[PDB]
Amino acid sequence: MEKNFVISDPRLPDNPIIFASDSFLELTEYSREEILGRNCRFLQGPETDQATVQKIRDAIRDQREITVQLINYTKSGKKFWNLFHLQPMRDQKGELQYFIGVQLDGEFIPNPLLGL
Ligand SMILES: Cc1cc2nc3c(=O)[nH]c(=O)nc-3n(C[C@H](O)[C@H](O)[C@H](O)COP(=O)(O)O)c2cc1C
Repeated sequence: MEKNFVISDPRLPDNPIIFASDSFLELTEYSREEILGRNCRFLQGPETDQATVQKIRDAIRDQREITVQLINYTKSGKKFWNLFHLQPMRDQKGELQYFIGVQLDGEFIPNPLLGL
């Protein structure tokens, strides 16, 4: 199955990417060496809704799952809608270990309705 996802380590500064799937690199047009060690906010750009970004920030803080749809950008500046799902991962002791983020490319929710 095709699967776009990245894994970050929130126990390192600014929650860097430590793994990115091959399909994620295909979707975003970045190479792995460009991405490792970066926060995934590099996919955002001028048309990204800051109110939606704030929902993600809150979800990270509370370590809760969240799904939002937002505009992201490829390396070449192509805009794509991203139905983005964030999932905390905990170790056996219940301590946060990783976050996984999964991206689905498509305008699933029409933008006029998303605007509401
Ligand atoms: C594992 C993971 C994957 C993420 N994937 C995306 C993504 O695909 N697109 C996106 O716009 N933001 C993504 N983010 C969110 C940004 O990295 C960042 O958390 C968000 O912009 C809010 O934090 P900031 O206000 O410090 O930028 C992801 C975050 C994590 C932890």
